[PDB]
Amino acid sequence: LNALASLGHKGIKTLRTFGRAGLMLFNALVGKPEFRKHAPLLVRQLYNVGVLSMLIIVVSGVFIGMVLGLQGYLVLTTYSAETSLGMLVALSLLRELGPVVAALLFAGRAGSALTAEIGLMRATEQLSSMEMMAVDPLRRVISPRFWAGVISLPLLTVIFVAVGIWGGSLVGVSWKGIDSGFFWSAMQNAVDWRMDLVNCLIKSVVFAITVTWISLFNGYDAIPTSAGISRATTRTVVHSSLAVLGLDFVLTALMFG
Amino acid sequence: LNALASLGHKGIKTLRTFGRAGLMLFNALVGKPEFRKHAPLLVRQLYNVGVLSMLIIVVSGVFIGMVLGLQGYLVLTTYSAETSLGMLVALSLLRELGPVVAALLFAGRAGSALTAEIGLMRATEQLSSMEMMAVDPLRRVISPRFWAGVISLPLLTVIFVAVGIWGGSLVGVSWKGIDSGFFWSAMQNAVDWRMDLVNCLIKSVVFAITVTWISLFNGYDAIPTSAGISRATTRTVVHSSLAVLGLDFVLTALMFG
Amino acid sequence: KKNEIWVGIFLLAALLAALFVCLKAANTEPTYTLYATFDNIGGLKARSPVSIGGVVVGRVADITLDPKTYLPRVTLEIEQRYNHIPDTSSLSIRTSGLLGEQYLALNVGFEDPELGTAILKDGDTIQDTKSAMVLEDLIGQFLY
Amino acid sequence: KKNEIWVGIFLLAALLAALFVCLKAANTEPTYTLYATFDNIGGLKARSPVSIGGVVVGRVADITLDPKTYLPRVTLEIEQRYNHIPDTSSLSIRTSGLLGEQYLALNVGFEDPELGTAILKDGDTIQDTKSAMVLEDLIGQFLY
Amino acid sequence: KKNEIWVGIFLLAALLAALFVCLKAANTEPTYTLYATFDNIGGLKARSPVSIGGVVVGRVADITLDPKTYLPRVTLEIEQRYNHIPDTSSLSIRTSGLLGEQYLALNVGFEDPELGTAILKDGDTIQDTKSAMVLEDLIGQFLY
Amino acid sequence: KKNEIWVGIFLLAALLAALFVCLKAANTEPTYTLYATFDNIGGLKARSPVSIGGVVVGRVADITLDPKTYLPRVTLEIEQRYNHIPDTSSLSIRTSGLLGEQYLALNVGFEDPELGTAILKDGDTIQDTKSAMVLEDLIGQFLY
Repeated sequence: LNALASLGHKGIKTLRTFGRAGLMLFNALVGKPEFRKHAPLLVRQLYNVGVLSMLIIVVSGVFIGMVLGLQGYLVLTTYSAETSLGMLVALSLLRELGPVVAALLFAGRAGSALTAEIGLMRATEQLSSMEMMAVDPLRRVISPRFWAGVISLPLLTVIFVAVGIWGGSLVGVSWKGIDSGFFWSAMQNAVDWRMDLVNCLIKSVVFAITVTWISLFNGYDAIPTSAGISRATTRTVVHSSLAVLGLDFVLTALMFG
Repeated sequence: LNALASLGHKGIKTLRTFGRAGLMLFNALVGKPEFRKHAPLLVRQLYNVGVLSMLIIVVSGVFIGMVLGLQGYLVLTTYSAETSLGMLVALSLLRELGPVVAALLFAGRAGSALTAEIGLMRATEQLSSMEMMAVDPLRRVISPRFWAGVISLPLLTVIFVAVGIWGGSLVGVSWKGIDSGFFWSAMQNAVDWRMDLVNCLIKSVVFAITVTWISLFNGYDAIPTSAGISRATTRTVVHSSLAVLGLDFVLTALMFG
Repeated sequence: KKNEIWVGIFLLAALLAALFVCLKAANTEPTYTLYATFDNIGGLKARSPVSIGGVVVGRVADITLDPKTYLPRVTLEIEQRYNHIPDTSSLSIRTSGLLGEQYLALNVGFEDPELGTAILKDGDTIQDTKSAMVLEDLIGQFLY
Repeated sequence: KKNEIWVGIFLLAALLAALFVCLKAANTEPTYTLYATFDNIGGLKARSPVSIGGVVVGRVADITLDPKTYLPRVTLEIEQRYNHIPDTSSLSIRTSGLLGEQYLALNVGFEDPELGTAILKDGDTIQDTKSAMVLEDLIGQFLY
Repeated sequence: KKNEIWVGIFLLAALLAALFVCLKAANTEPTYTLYATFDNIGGLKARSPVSIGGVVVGRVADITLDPKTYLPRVTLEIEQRYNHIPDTSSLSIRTSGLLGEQYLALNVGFEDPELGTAILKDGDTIQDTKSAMVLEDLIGQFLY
Repeated sequence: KKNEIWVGIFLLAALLAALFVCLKAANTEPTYTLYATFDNIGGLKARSPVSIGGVVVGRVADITLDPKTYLPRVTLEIEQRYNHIPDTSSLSIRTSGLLGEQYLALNVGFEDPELGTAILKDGDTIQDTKSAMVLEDLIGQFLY
């Protein structure tokens, strides 16, 4: 009974949750178009999701590029190998630390702010009065928030990389006196356009669809009580950033193995 | 006029915000004690803040320990220096990547969940009906949430480190076949108890007081409207994790320079 | 409802198929195994490759020691295509580079096969080996 | 309006940062293929640089082994701009420094011939090779 | 409940069927102690290996120094899978690595023994031990 | 009791993990100071080890150069447990491997006297030293 049925009870309830989240997105994207009422609304959500998150990625992009330059130099300088520091900074970022750490910092700021907003909008009766005015809430609220999230992440990755590469080029070339020509020339013929640059672009788009979907669904199907929204915000950061670290292992076994 | 007075207007308003946040904490902590009504409430908030955040730190602790083992091995193995891999994994974590990356993942999950909760509690009239029942909201809501946040971070750091060190000991010793004795013996006499272990404990406590204070204040003095809580949640993750990366540079110039 | 079950099955079946065709397209050996008895295999491992010339013809499988006379024994794995190797060939333990991996080099020993050479098959022996070098015996030979 | 300027900067700051990666961090002609049989390639993998003088003129396509002779044949791939290479030329596998990877180094033949020289083209075979070296038998000659 | 039975049956089975199947494709030991007395242990420390040829058979637990003679005294821990080693065996500190870390190679005293030479047991002493070498004296021998 | 149990696992797994860091990467006795005058210390820092045979007995404290007769003077700090050192002993500055650190080396005396020599104690000047070797005159020896 209890070990047998209650695991059947509590696993079927997950099969409704996957079905409630799929039916939400099909009714949000696949719709009757409007290109001069959603396009002013896309500029607002491209500002809210992206632009306010641009300060946290610039400042935390320089830092993680620096500590791979500091701790990368001190362990390499005994063998007189500091002219291969750029092959460590600009390959940790372009392969793994770029698409992943810029995803966990996106699911934190933008992932919680979308779930705590549509959750509180549902509790302060602004989704019941909007749908009782012949205005679709899945086309007004969810639809310009999905497209502004699948756009803001692959652009925030290349700002995280290009200051991380420059951040390692500040303690390499300038602070610790590695040569200005041997540093960059050893980085250039180790980075290929197909294996290291496009395969970072493919990683960011898959993480953008994943993070934005879980962030809007947990803020739509949330209990509107006090702790209902506080444990839908926790449910966003954990579930959508385990699917980053779960999909990254699958993708890094396919694109680099 | 406009360039002169409006920067005086909008800078004085920050001097009230620093004063509103200081007066909040003095009235929350400094109070008339109660050790059998706050102690059952501390166990709830130690569960909500800490235990639900323990899965995101374990899984993301193994990953960042692995990529410093993968990209640390491939750049070191040409000089036959792979027996000094542990001095790179267990010194990136114990010095910088431990107290900082486990702080940005704390300000994401626990930092937003505290601000989106006390914000929505204020908007659904549960802080006005609590203070009109001779029950102090700064001693019931803020006070067991501050002490359960200054405790859950220095314990979540040493779980982030001890799986990051083990994560680099999985691709070092087991997967890439570095020797089981030369790996650990080169890590042991490079880690000192005063410079690398206590100075990681001091870093985590300072980040715990900083993150928890900003997370409760932005969820107390928030506008209770729809976008008032969504831009107090954004204001939490940006401001409290710039004070991580701002205090880290000051502390790493004092404890390691 | 009934819409929320036929979609949740279809969304889980689509995702699990997409991962289990991605892992199968990201992750078989027509070989035969030989053995050899060395003296010093210093630096070899359980996966170091065996090679003719410089091209890889297989991979060492086991490194199990012989516990009667304490000489280390290896269990090679030569792929099926390079069958006709004489019984009298060679072996060696060389270093790929100057400091690299110790790869177990080969040498197809053909001198002038008039009368007939034995050809190795599943589970034979190599009787001619050449153990690795050690830095102390070289300095012991140079500085004395 | 104030959130339209800040989107117009955000699309520019990602355009200026995708231009720094593609230029400061990363700086396909028709090619004709040639064949050669060494005796011992050192560490030549696939897509390893061929060089005349020190500038790279091509890579190595295939590395596969000879059946019933077991001597390695390489498959070079040189661009169709250096068409006038004389077939008195010689290859020699050289390392790149002291701990470098490996490369192949072509030397053209200068003779000023009067008997009708040669021309290398598609499907030709560059003989007159030189195999790589091995550090085990460098010190073996150094000792005795 | 019969409808809520198989949803928990096949889920908890295939989460535990994958648990055993990921267990087998992933995957301490009784040892015994020995002693020695060297003169110059260079970079030898605790946990440095003890290898009979090329296969690791032990570690070094403690490396403490004797009083009133001031010669070091290592404490090996050879695995109990190997016990046939005669008392006439030798020990020598070789040199792996490049920063100065050192291991112990164990040349056995296999001389086809003439009386049943004493096999080692818990807490005995190997007396034929060649101490490690330092390159600050090899250069001194080389160039006065 | 789902809350009160899962908090107890949190204060346990943060102690199982803090034991891991402290027992893996961490595996104060009274001393007595000794002095020695050199000619050229190579790379002797502060808190650089002293070794009798290869076991560390103490560290270097100060590195001060003597005015008016410029020759570097070290300030050793040897633990007050190895008190039985005779005053005929030597020092030498060595290094661990090739690419290592300049540590030190203390060599005790075996000369079995009868006249009665001395013993080392707090504040004593160890003469009969030997300064570090410089690279640029080693190549000056080998070439001239």
